[PDB]
Amino acid sequence: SGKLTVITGPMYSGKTTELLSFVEIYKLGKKKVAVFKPKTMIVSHVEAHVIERPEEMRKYIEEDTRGVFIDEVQFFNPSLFEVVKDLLDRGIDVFCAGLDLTHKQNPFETTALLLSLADTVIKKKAVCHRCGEYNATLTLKVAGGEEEIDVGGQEKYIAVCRDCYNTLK
Amino acid sequence: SGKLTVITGPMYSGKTTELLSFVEIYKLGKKKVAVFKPKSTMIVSHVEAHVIERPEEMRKYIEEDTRGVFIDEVQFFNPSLFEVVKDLLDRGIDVFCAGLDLTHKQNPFETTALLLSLADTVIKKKAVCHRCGEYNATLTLKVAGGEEEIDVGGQEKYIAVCRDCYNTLK
Amino acid sequence: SGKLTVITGPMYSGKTTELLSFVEIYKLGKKKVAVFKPKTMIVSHVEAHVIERPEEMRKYIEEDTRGVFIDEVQFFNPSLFEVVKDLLDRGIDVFCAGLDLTHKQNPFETTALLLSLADTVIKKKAVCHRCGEYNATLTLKVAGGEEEIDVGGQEKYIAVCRDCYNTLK
Amino acid sequence: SGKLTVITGPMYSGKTTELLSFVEIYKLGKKKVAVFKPKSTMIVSHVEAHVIERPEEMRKYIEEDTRGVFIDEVQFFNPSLFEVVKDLLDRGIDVFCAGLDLTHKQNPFETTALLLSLADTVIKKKAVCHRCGEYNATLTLKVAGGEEEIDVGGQEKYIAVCRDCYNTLK
Ligand SMILES: Nc1ncnc2c1ncn2[C@@H]1O[C@H](COP(=O)(O)OP(=O)(O)NP(=O)(O)O)[C@@H](O)[C@H]1O
Ligand SMILES: Nc1ncnc2c1ncn2[C@@H]1O[C@H](COP(=O)(O)OP(=O)(O)NP(=O)(O)O)[C@@H](O)[C@H]1O
Ligand SMILES: Nc1ncnc2c1ncn2[C@@H]1O[C@H](COP(=O)(O)OP(=O)(O)O)[C@@H](O)[C@H]1O
Ligand SMILES: Nc1ncnc2c1ncn2[C@@H]1O[C@H](COP(=O)(O)OP(=O)(O)O)[C@@H](O)[C@H]1O
Ligand SMILES: Cc1cn([C@H]2C[C@H](O)[C@@H](COP(=O)(O)O)O2)c(=O)[nH]c1=O
Ligand SMILES: Cc1cn([C@H]2C[C@H](O)[C@@H](COP(=O)(O)O)O2)c(=O)[nH]c1=O
Ligand SMILES: Cc1cn([C@H]2C[C@H](O)[C@@H](CO)O2)c(=O)[nH]c1=O
Ligand SMILES: Cc1cn([C@H]2C[C@H](O)[C@@H](CO)O2)c(=O)[nH]c1=O
Ligand SMILES: [Mg+2]
Ligand SMILES: [Mg+2]
Ligand SMILES: [Mg+2]
Ligand SMILES: [Mg+2]
Ligand SMILES: [Zn+2]
Ligand SMILES: [Zn+2]
Ligand SMILES: [Zn+2]
Ligand SMILES: [Zn+2]
Repeated sequence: SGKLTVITGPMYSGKTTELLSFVEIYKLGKKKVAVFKPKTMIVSHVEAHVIERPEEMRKYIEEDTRGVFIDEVQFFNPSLFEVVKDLLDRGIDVFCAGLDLTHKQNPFETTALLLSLADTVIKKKAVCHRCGEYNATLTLKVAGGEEEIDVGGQEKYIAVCRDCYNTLK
Repeated sequence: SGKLTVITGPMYSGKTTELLSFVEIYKLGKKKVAVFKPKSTMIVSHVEAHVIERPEEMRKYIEEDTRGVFIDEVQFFNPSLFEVVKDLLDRGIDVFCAGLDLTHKQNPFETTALLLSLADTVIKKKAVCHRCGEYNATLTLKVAGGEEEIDVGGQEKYIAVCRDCYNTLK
Repeated sequence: SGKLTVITGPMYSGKTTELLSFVEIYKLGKKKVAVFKPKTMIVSHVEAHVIERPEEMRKYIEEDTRGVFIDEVQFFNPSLFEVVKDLLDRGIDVFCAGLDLTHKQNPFETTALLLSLADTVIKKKAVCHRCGEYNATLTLKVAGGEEEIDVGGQEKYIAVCRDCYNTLK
Repeated sequence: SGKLTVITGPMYSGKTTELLSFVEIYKLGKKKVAVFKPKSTMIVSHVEAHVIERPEEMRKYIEEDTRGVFIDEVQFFNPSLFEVVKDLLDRGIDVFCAGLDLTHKQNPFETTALLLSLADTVIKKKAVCHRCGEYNATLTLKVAGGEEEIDVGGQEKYIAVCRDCYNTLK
């Protein structure tokens, strides 16, 4: 059967970098891959199919696809759980990267569902913006409104450890 | 801050055994622990626990010098457990939670899913597949009783299987 | 091919307990195992063949042996490296537990050689006898002479973290 | 105390890439680092380093506020590296070492073996097997040049293989 590996953690924790490392491993082994991002390059702080609904993946999966790679999974509809389950049942390995928690420390539900299904969970850490320790597990929003769905980078979000998050809040 | 470690996997994967290992570690270090299970008193694998109905009941048993909180069968607790645990971590208390990730129908257990999202560390445990004997079982399959997803029981009702064996047997 | 897993760390770090957990996994799967200790029970703080030389293992390995489990590997002749390599080549998984360092912080050479060969290395920690933190990586000798080969338990050896070791020395 | 992390595996397993990742982590935290390679200056994967012949030469480049020491290609350093590293750990400096565990003939590299024994954490990396394409290569096989076990080189001389493929090709 296919195995599901979920790579999660706060922003800047190396989730996309790890995901791309896995893509490279499959490519080096001459295994066909399909790479997806929500609505073209997967960029760290490769080319992907940009899709809206998880079900669109099926358009781009071939008989000999061995691995499916999905970035920013927190932005996908939770139906991604059942789509992934079906890929695993068909012998296709799946690798997902995404945020575990919003900047308000609420779960991203799609990520949470995938963590449930995962054969392996890799929790990544970032360097804390405040204290410089390699212990950041949260993201804090420093600009924009309070919205939990709000695309952005270092102008809007910083990685912090739990103590620094509580101090700053 | 406290760290949250979530130990998950199918039945018979050693989740409770691992949880009790960490209890032992804290006890050897003369660190105060609080141990909980959902509503008898014995946390026993295939230690004494406070048997509680609701996550909000944990506060009564958490003293000022509690260093670790240990919770088994977390799939059966109300999802309010998420904010309770977050508060403990903010106060510097380490939390260890053991529970099933998936029902026998491969639906997520909500509370476990939420705690996986808050976790600093996730330990996915495997079991031996009842069918092929490999150490690759990640799922539980229900072999007796009804189709119900909430149904307490052991070997008389559930086996651990790998994905391929689960699909084959279904 | 067989895979080699080495479980190492100071005394009281759970190495035998982990080794026995692996034995149980193979037994539950109805896979034949062969279990060895140096010169009858493997006891944590199962029955084993007590042997002197690593080459004696071959007397007790059968065509359908799937796993070989060796405790206290630090006490075996370094020829255990080549014996293990041959088992792996034959498709037999090998699990070794043993101390990485003496109480003088010198390497146990047999363990070191096996760490080199290992597919997976599990470093176990103990609770520090002095500070109570789960950070003990060393063993300190508190009775007996200075000998590095000296069988014993808690009457002779304690597990300590590096800072506590240096403080106590 | 400082902790020692040893990153090992066959060629092309990402050892240097992982080592440089940890360098980056310390640099982002504004922690002083010292980076070494055996005797040009660039540590480059398949950052600037001090190129040194002997482990005893590291002391010159370690300042009072050095937080991390990073060492690549440790298999080529004298086994005296063991006591040098032990001393750094005793002084509170974290050490990260990357190196091969085994020669192409499957003999242990002595210095790597000693550091594996001192390590707090061992990361075994794999490569893609040149023969079967699976992510299961743990060995290096020499495909050109002589039988020598000390022979600097890359893809023109060495491939990564799994155990079964190594045995088959031999
Ligand atoms: N606070 C930080 N900690 C660690 N690395 C950082 C930090 N800020 C920037 N970086 C850089 O970010 C890289 C990781 O980038 P990447 O793999 O894109 O992370 P990510 O987890 O995908 N982030 P995101 O997509 O925003 O949720 C690191 O290798 C660093 O170069
Ligand atoms: N300092 C300590 N830290 C952790 N556990 C300890 C300590 N002292 C005693 N124990 C107990 O020891 C058990 C681990 O025993 P075991 O699996 O035999 O360890 P080991 O690493 O094999 N020791 P050794 O064979 O002496 O090299 C733990 O589960 C505890 O019950
Ligand atoms: N299929 C199986 N795989 C592994 N262990 C099993 C299996 N069936 C029974 N066991 C026994 O169950 C123990 C694990 O029990 P436990 O820690 O209570 O697991 P969990 O809390 O995950 O159900 C094992 O050590 C073993 O003795
Ligand atoms: N057989 C292989 N397996 C994996 N990666 C390989 C292989 N051959 C070449 N590469 C490339 O080598 C990179 C790893 O290089 P590097 O970090 O310098 O490894 P090491 O220091 O272990 O030799 C991979 O990311 C990949 O780009
Ligand atoms: C798989 C599964 C288990 N259970 C119960 C059976 C056990 O009482 C408990 C799991 O025990 P365990 O994870 O310690 O082995 O959960 C359900 O109620 N529904 C399910 O779908
Ligand atoms: C496998 C092997 C590599 N080497 C050299 C080749 C490379 O120069 C270096 C390993 O590089 P790497 O581990 O960064 O890929 O070691 C030997 O000298 N002897 C050997 O047996
Ligand atoms: C932390 C956080 C990030 N994001 C976005 C910012 C980035 O575009 C992406 C993480 O790479 O997710 C949110 O939309 N909500 C959040 O709460
Ligand atoms: C730490 C240490 C333990 N031992 C012995 C004590 C125990 O009998 C065994 C570890 O379980 O190894 C030594 O012989 N030398 C040492 O340096
Ligand atoms: Mg990203
Ligand atoms: Mg249990
Ligand atoms: Mg032992
Ligand atoms: Mg390299
Ligand atoms: Zn911080
Ligand atoms: Zn099976
Ligand atoms: Zn200590
Ligand atoms: Zn191969």
